[PDB]
Amino acid sequence: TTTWIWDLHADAHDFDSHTTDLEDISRKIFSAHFGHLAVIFLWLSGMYFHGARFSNFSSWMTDPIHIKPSAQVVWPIFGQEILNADMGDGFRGIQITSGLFQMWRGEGFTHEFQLFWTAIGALVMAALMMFAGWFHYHVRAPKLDWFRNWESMMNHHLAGLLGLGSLGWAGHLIHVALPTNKLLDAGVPLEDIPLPHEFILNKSLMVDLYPSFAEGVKPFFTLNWSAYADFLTFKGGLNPVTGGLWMTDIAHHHVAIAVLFIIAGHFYRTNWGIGHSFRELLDDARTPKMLPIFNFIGPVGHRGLDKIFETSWHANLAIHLVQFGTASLLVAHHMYAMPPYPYLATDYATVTSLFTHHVWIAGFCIVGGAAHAAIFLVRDYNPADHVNNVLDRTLRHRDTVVSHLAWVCQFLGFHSFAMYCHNDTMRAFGRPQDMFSDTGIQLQPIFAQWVQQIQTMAVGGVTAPGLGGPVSHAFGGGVVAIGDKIAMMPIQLGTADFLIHHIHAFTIHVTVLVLLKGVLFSRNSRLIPDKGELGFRFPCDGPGRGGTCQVSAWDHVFLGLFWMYNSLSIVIFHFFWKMQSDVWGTVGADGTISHITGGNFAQASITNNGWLRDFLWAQASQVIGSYGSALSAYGLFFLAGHFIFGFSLMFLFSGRGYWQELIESIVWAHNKLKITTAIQPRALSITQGRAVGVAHYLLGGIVTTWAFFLARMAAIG
Amino acid sequence: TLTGKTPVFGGSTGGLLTRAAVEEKYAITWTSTKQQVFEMPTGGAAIMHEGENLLYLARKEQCLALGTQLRSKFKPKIEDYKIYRIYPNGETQYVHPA
Amino acid sequence: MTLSETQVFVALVIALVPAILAFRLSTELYK
Amino acid sequence: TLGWVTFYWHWKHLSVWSGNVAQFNESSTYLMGWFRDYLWANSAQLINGYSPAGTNSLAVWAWMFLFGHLAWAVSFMFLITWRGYWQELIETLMWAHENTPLSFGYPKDKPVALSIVQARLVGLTHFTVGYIATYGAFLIASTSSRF
Amino acid sequence: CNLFVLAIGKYAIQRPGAGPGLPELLATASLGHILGAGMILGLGNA
Amino acid sequence: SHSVKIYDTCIGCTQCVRACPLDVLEMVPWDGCKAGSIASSPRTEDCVGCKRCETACPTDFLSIRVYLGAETTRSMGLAY
Amino acid sequence: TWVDAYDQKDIIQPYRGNPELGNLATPVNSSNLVKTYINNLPAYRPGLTPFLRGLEIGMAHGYFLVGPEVVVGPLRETAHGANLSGLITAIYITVSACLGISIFALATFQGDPRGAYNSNSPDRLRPLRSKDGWFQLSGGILLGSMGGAIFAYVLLENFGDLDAILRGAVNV
Amino acid sequence: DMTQLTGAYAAPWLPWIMIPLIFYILPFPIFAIIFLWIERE
Amino acid sequence: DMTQLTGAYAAPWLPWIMIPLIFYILPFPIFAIIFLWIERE
Ligand code: F6C
Ligand code: CLA
Ligand code: CLA
Ligand SMILES: CC1=C(/C=C/C(C)=C/C=C/C(C)=C/C=C/C=C(C)/C=C/C=C(C)/C=C/C2=C(C)CCCC2(C)C)C(C)(C)CCC1
Ligand SMILES: CCCCCCCCCCCCO[C@@H]1O[C@H](CO)[C@@H](O[C@H]2O[C@H](CO)[C@@H](O)[C@H](O)[C@H]2O)[C@H](O)[C@H]1O
Ligand SMILES: CC1=C(C/C=C(\C)CCC[C@H](C)CCC[C@H](C)CCCC(C)C)C(=O)c2ccccc2C1=O
Ligand code: SF4
Ligand SMILES: [Ca+2]
Repeated sequence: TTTWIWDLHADAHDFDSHTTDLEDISRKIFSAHFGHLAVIFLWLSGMYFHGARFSNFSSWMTDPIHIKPSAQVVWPIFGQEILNADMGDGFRGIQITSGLFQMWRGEGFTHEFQLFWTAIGALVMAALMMFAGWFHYHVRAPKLDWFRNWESMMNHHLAGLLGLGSLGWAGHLIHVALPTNKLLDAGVPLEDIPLPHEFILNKSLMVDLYPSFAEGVKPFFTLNWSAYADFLTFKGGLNPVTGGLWMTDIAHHHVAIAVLFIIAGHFYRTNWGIGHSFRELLDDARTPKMLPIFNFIGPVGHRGLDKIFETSWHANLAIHLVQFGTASLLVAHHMYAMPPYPYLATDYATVTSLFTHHVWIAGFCIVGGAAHAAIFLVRDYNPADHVNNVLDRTLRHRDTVVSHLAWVCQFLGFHSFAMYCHNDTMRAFGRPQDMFSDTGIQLQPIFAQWVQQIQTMAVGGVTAPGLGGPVSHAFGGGVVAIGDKIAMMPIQLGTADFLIHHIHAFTIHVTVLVLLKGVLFSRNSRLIPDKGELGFRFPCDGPGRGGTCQVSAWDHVFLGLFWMYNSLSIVIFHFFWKMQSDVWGTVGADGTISHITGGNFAQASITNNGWLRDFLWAQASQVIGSYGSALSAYGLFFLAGHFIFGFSLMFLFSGRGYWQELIESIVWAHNKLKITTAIQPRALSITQGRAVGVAHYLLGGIVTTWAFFLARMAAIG
Repeated sequence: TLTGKTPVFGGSTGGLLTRAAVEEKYAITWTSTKQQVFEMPTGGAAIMHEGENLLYLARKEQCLALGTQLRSKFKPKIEDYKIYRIYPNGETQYVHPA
Repeated sequence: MTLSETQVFVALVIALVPAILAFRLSTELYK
Repeated sequence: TLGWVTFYWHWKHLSVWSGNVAQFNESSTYLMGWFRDYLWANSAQLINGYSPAGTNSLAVWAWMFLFGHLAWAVSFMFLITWRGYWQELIETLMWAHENTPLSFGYPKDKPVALSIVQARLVGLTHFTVGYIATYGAFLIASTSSRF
Repeated sequence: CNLFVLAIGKYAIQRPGAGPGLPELLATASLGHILGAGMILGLGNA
Repeated sequence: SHSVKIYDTCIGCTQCVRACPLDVLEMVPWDGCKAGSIASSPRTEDCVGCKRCETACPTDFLSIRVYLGAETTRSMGLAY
Repeated sequence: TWVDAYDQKDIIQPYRGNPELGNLATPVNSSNLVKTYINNLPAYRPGLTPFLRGLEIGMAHGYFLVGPEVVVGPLRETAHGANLSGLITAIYITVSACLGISIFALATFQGDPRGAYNSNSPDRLRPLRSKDGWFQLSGGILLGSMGGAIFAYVLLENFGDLDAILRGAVNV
Repeated sequence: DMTQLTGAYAAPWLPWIMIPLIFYILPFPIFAIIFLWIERE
Repeated sequence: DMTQLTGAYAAPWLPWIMIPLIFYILPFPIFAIIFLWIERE
């Protein structure tokens, strides 16, 4: 039947679904990770090759204020060469929003052969990854005690991967990227920029940019580190030429975290007696050894948990996908407010796209962390290992956890969203004094305003005397302007910011509620006492007990994907409106700031009608008025994303029993004309129809926001 | 009329409720040859005793899912489990095996 | 100048901590 | 289907009544023309029925417009999420009520999730109410404010 | 130097696994260079 | 309660009795098939309606049919 | 590996010593501080008549329910209007809640009740087990919450003279 | 005329009392009557 | 200033409520709690 075709592509990469031997499972995982590294190196080879061959990068490096970055040219077939837009400088292409040019300028790239030899090195190292995956599987695969050496793996990845990676990048910053960006910010044209090996061969050429280099590596070994305080600086603020962070703060950052990570890579005991072991740290976290505030975790505590990490790859994937969500969320929030690349903060199409991308990467990773947490509890969890420890006691009060979470989701939905419905009703009545607003009933976010005042008072310098400028200009300080364009200014928080932050707290808590109830009730419940015996992924247990549709832990990941999408859409909508309204814009010749949407977030974002009219209706005029221009691919992708959203609701709202009885009549008509095939035509399964419906829903909604974000910012940003 | 040690268990939030005292209750009794860990149908791990056990549960499906685990997850198998239905007046009816 | 209104409210909130710790010392000393 | 019918009747007649019957003729042959010139262009005074600039006589139709968008979205909860998600959530709420002090109420009828057929009907009812209150507010407010 | 002498004077007291000796000397010398660098820079500005 | 009907196409493979998580079904001697036994449903007031027995039936069409009837506390599967 | 589990002392115990019950004995539901406080609240205080339970519950509740509409309600621009709208809000909530208490008792106590008010129910948290206890609690909550609301109304309507009392301005 | 609800029709006190009666005075007694009808045994 | 109790310090409404609470609102509940503690059997 046709179900075998869909089941084969779904049974592809789960390895314990075959014969479960952990050493052979761990070897297929270790060599597939080499293959995914070869895919990343092949994709990195493309971005450096298209940056070296199909770009305006040498033209953009002359004057990065008035030149738009392009790195994709389009062939002249079917009339599709209209998308090759003028970027300035006579170059016709597609305006890229990834920010590769701002990344390459800060790293020290100056020509299009340096990007070429980086593309060759990524093409070489991709072939080295698909040899190491062949060698460490088909020739000399390791065995299970090598995979179980946590203390050696933690020591080698803290000190060796992160410590030597950022120390080695601090070598590239100090000897290549600090002189190249110091000459560029002091206005030196690119014929006169020395090639980056001449800052090492001609050592005297770095002496006049940094006089501490004449005194050599000798103050480092004698701990006279204050001699170096002109290329490793604790400045803060932004560069007034580029808008990026100070490159001497970036170098001293990657020096200080290098020492902190190499120190961290000596914490664990491997072969020499010195260090902590993972088992002794976990077997001691229990009563009576903990604090008396934590007496509730009981006498076993964390004692049975090391057998999880001995046996379960899914449980480690659950933690690591969560922390890649934590890292990518930090990358989103910290790179808009402390922009680390030159001429990044005033490229508004790039700041929009970089925040939105790394928010969405983080939200899929968090759902995957909850998905593979439920796979561990169904497949890998053995209850004999966990008697009265913190895993067993969590499963024994799951009714208190879910019902307390269900209450706080209802509290947050009333006391965030229903206050917008209060505000919609009060404004329609003509009672603006009765609204939750800065001019009505104020809800000042006083704890976030207090932190902003602390973050400003810290630099001067009550608690951090070492800075000159602020950590970020979003906290306080002043307006940074690059090319009469705002790079970063203080972001004022009012009643509109109190309300949208409690919307975020509401939509995250519900997304936790869908995912945590799926994990905590994955093995059994009061409804299905043998739910773990039915598997991780199954449609239901029949129409009985009232109806048991979507009880499986897979279907909670299915519902959690919609709620993650609903949560992160409001997050990027909060970002896109507030940056256009209160941050981005133009410093006039008068001295006054005229923002993009003119400061309308404080009064219009407090109702649903203002989000519909002033955000959704007003700002989508660029994407719907793009037909017959160079932004017309965004206008086509805008309607294409609307199509797949409506198309997804056929799979989500219907069931396969209709479609199987519809197929028998078309099977009948194919049999009357004698053209039957052997593989028998089946409707999709109940889980396949849910997986297709959620994939097309998320694809339809994200492509629509992507076309709306990028058509507006490529026109007016 | 029902003999057995209660399994070693710290209690949970998935156990007996108001329905167990006012409508009907269920008890599963089995003998074990060793002290070993089983999974409760209400969530969590309990320790059965060597010899005769007795566990009160809320639904008949929870007792039969426990008896399925006793027959399938332990070597040697535990097949001798008996399931009773207890009414609020103390009237106990032997329902499995019938 | 003397204290501000936020300084007085900080002292009132902090003083709940020895209020709770004196309650648990009193009930531990005995009934 | 009746959406496609009444969209065509309204956009053809809004072009005839305004004298701009030509503008229907180039724009109705591609789907962006329905999106830009019928849906987006005629929403302008409807969603300005109340604003920070004030309120006017289209405010009940602007409020019903969002009301219809809200009922259509509540519909998707009943149509995408199915029963046994909600039935297991209600057991935790039945746990929480029985073990909370000072909550003297107790349900005479045992709380269960809505049945499989019922929430297809409840989801279709919110879909239909959300369909008609949205377009009915848009049909009144776009026609009566242009004429 | 005086922090390195402090490390060999108060960390033959703290360590359960001593001798796998050769490498807890290298640990005690490493911590002396860590606490030495923090105190020299700490006393460098007082 | 629900209604569980066993039809005379039953080959007596005992698979519906093994599949039932509520112990509704048992085998009685029949002399109407080769196995000499047929399924019966004596304890149908304990049937929750999960239709696991119909999923296990190899006869085409099924020899066991569950008809969802009046909802009781047992048939709704309520622990509260 | 699991044999010494459940041998050391734990502050989390099975509820009423029964591990088959669907609850746990925690510091929040079973410590001596929270048991002295909760069991001496007027819903649970031992020996009280059902009416006096209602009167203390009402007087506490009607007093604070005047509050929100006085300060943030639609009449808040004038003092006399805000106090009246806060009183009417507390009156309307009280009548609605006491109507709910009465129709709960009329629906529940029909023969042997189902659930927590059955004769076999060991529900310590729901001890008002007869319908005449519920109707006396309904009348107690009505009279107490009406009295507590009109007490808060009289204090807020006379706030100018009450502020002058508490600052000694009446001694001039 | 423009500051509050008035009525220039016959008996303008009728919506002054009927809308409170229909919408927030009588519904809770009607809901209570219907509740006792569907719970009685 | 000279006719009534005022306060030229931060939060002058605090003695306006604390002295009634400490001295003649809370003592009779505290005396009743202590009385039930020393009479209970
Ligand atoms: C009657 C009796 C009773 C009682 C006592 O008595 C109660 C209580 C409880 C407690 C314990 C808790 C907490 C509270 C809160 O916060 O929440 C809110 C709520 C409210 C506010 C509600 C309340 C109500 C009151 C009490 C009464 C009132 C009445 C009126 C006033 C009268 C009127 C009458 C006329 C005729 C209309 C709860 C809850 C919950 N609920 Mg539950 N209730 C009940 C009822 C009901 C019903 C009907 C339903 C369906 C709708 C439900 C539902 C629900 C859900 C979802 C949830 C949640 O989440 C929560 C929880 O769990 O956490 C944890 N629930 N709660
Ligand atoms: C200091 C030595 C060292 C370094 C640099 C690494 C680095 C890595 N290991 Mg680890 N590993 C080590 C020691 C080390 N390991 C030891 C001693 C053990 C046994 C306890 C392991 C057991 C282990 C397992 C089981 C797995 C890894 C994996 C990984 C990768 C992490 C996932 C990833 O994609 O990273 C992000 C990638 C980067 C940050 C880019 C830099 C990485 C380069 C491209 C690697 C190749 C260059 C070269 C070999 C490293 C520099 C050394 C050279 C100068 C001599 C990363 C390449 C995972 C993997 O993906 O395997 C393929 C994995 O599954 N390691
Ligand atoms: C490092 C990250 C990582 C790793 C190693 C795994 C690995 C695994 N996952 Mg997990 N998972 C992850 C992240 C990861 N996942 C994330 C981020 C999510 C949230 C979405 C999940 C949610 C999840 C679920 C719900 C399930 C798994 C399952 C699995 C297992 C089998 C996968 C398979 O066969 O699919 C093969 C791959 C496919 C079938 C490709 C389909 C992917 C989408 C639908 C298409 C891509 C859309 C594309 C981007 C849009 C472009 C459209 C355009 C081309 C037209 C395998 C162990 C399954 C399992 O069997 O566990 C027991 C399972 O049921 N995962
Ligand atoms: C903080 C805290 C808490 C809480 C508390 C609270 C929450 C409070 C409340 C309070 C309140 C809530 C109060 C109330 C009061 C009331 C009153 C006291 C009333 C009175 C009344 C009266 C006096 C009246 C009278 C009358 C009548 C009856 C009739 C006629 C008329 C008149 C008016 C004369 C606790 C303990 C938990 C813990 C610790 C801490
Ligand atoms: C999850 C978070 C929970 C949110 C809970 C929200 C509940 C409702 C919030 C109202 C409480 C605070 O509301 C606070 O009330 C006062 C009194 O009206 C308002 O006061 C303001 O408007 C009123 C208008 O008459 C004026 O009298 C006053 O001069 C002015 O400052 C404040 O702007 C507001 O900050
Ligand atoms: C539409 C729909 C179907 C029908 C969808 C089907 C049958 C999918 C058919 C897709 C295949 C891939 C069509 C193409 C067939 C051949 C692969 C064609 C070959 C073409 C190549 C040569 C390009 C379901 O089966 C279903 C099941 C459960 C819930 C909802 C739904 C649902 O909504
Ligand atoms: S409707 Fe579909 S998913 Fe729901 S119980 Fe029936 S077969 Fe299962
Ligand atoms: Ca007002």
